[PDB]
Amino acid sequence: YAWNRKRISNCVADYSVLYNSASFSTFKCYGVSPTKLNDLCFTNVYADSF
Amino acid sequence: NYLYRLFRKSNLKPFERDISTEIYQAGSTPCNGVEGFNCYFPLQSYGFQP
Repeated sequence: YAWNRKRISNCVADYSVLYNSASFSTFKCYGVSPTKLNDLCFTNVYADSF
Repeated sequence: NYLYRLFRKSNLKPFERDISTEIYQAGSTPCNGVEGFNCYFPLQSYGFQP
C-alpha cells in the first residue's frame, strides 16, 4: 500500500546482473522482452521495489 | 485445432514453413528440450469463438 516509487539514474542499466545474486521465483517483464533490458537505455526508471 | 507458432530463434525468409517444434527456450535457464524455466511452447492456439 505504501510502495515507494523512486527515480534512480545517472548510471548504466543491466539485465544479467540478476542471474548471480538473486535466486529467482518469477522473472517477468511485459511490454518488452527482458533480454534487451541490459542495452535498453531507460529515462529515469521510477523504481518500485517492495 | 487451429494453432499458430508463437516462438522461434531466428526470423523467416519470405514464404518459409518450419514444423520442428520442441519446447522453446526463452533465453537462459537451458530448456534442454525438458521444459525448464523460460520454457514456453511456440505452439499457440487462437480464440476462434462465436
